[PDB]
Amino acid sequence: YKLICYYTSWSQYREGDGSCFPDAIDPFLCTHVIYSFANISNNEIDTWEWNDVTLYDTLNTLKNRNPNLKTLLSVGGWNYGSQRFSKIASKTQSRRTFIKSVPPFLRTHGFDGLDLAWLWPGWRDKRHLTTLVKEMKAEFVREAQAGTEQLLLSAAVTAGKIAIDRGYDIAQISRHLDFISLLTYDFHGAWRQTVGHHSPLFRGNEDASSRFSNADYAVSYMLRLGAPANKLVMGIPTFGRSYTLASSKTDVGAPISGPGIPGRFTKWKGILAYYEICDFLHGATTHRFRDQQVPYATKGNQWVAYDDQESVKNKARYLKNRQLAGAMVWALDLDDFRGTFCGQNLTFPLTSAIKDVLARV
Ligand SMILES: *[C@@H]1O[C@H](CO)[C@@H](O[C@@H]2O[C@H](CO)[C@@H](O[C@H]3O[C@H](CO[C@H]4O[C@H](CO)[C@@H](O)[C@H](O)[C@@H]4O)[C@@H](O)[C@H](O[C@H]4O[C@H](CO)[C@@H](O)[C@H](O)[C@@H]4O)[C@@H]3O)[C@H](O)[C@H]2NC(C)=O)[C@H](O)[C@H]1NC(C)=O
Repeated sequence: YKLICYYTSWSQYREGDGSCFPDAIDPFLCTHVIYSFANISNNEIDTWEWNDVTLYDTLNTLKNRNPNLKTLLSVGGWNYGSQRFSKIASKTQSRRTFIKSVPPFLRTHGFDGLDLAWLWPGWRDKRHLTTLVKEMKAEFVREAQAGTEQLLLSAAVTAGKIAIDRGYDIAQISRHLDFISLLTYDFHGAWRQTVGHHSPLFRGNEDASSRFSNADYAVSYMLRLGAPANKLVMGIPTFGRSYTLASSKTDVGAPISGPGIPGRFTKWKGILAYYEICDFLHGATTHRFRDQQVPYATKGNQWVAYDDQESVKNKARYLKNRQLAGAMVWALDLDDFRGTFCGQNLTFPLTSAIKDVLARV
């Protein structure tokens, strides 16, 4: 059972206790930790932040304490243009230059593999992603002839049905990747002028135009498209999404005015860390969608959709019974990593809760 965990660069800037460094990570917690995000420059992989070299270094020391722990570097991200990626992939003289630069960069900084986070390929891009993945794995295989352990190659693949069909040749790229992580936590957002959950586990016989909007369907679809179970990994969020209510309506369907106010530490409209959520929960109204099996809370004119220990453990049994490769967690820095905000004295409450399910029968 794999446990892929993401650590984000920009989390170091958060003030006070918000501050997170590779330091805070417990070496036995996950199986793979992925540094997010690298940058591309002069058609070559390159760092992003100024002090990345230092952080790459800090993160890869964890391996001193745990030899079986593998790390990967992710290229892409949202704040990276899909356009830019699209440009390097369609012109063979740019693609090859990009591909050739990776083994060397990873080896230098002590990474065990590369994670492709192209968000998102357009209908014109599908053919070029397959090529990138194909040639990139070919290069990794050729490099192993030098007597070193073959690099891993993974991909972050979005979970909305329409998104998938547009730009991913699932059957094709699955034979080349080592694992695929399904972003099963972006099923709703402020862009829909109503209140709703972004990571429901099941459909819930309530509404029926978006039956493709839940983890369960996404997983089944991917399996039908040809991805082997032993390579699929399900995404579990550690954050929640917030919304400013536009009325006094709190139930399903309720009207929205826009995203929620920023968190004291994460400072971002519409997002909240689990540890910020734990604070918000005090004097908040406790609610839970029984059909879909995820919780939401509301206080004043704020409405928050999030995941707690019970829902996360529930998602974990699901991937187990369906026999998937494992779980992916976005992101370690949004969990209560110090273990002092969510009552119980436990660091990484959410991620450990997952591990507990994955670690038993
Ligand atoms: C991730 O990598 C990205 C890709 O490199 C980084 O993007 C860089 O962004 C900067 C600022 O946003 C851009 O800025 C430069 O603006 C002009 C743009 O013209 C150029 O880019 C062409 C791309 O190939 C080159 O062919 C040209 O030579 C030219 O550089 C630059 O020219 C400016 O500076 C330089 O200009 C001349 C070049 O002859 C020199 O004489 C100067 O002394 C100076 O060196 C700016 O640097 C840039 O487009 C862009 N990409 C590149 C190739 O660097 C991005 O910053 C990074 N992300 C983060 C946040 O780290």
